[PDB]
Order: sequence, then C-alpha cells, then structure tokens
Amino acid sequence: AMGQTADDHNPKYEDVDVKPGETNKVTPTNTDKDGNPANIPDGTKFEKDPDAPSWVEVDPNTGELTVAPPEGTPSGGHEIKVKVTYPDGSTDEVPVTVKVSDPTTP
Repeated sequence: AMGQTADDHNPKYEDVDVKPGETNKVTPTNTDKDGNPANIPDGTKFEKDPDAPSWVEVDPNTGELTVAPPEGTPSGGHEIKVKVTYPDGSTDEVPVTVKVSDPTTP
C-alpha cells in the first residue's frame, strides 16, 4: 500500500464562539477519503501553531481544543491552525475559526 496516513484522514474542528471568561471544548471529527466517519489513528499527535493565542490549547494526544479567553480579551475573529502528526510521520494542517464574542451584548 502506497501513500501516507494523512491521505486517509480529514480532521475537522467546528467553529468556536466564546465570550471572555468562558471555557469551551471542541473535539475534532474525522472522515476518510470517501467522506465517511472514521476514528483518528491512535498515536496521532496534535500541536497548535506556535503563533496561535495563548488561551487556545490543544490536547497533544486527543486533539481536543480548550478555548478559554481571559476577561479583557477583545472581541473579534481568529483563524488558527493545528498541526496533526500521524504515527507514520505524515502531517496535516487543520484550521479552526475562533470568534470571541462580546461579554454581554452581541
């Protein structure tokens, strides 16, 4: 079998909308080359882009995203990246859209 594990997986994160002082958690979903749900391979590792906000964290083993903007964080949108490394050393860059909403009043 030729190719890379990355060719057979398509991790995805739902959009995040979070107010200052909230904590939201997002589990990546995943589909195969045919578009059908599939589990991410065990041993896959996850790392946020080092330029991502300090208040976005990515579980290194599971890829779960914890988004916890402090009080005082400005409202606004962010387009961030998570690097996925499969156990064969292949990689994917996976985006997440993170909106910080106003604390009280949209």
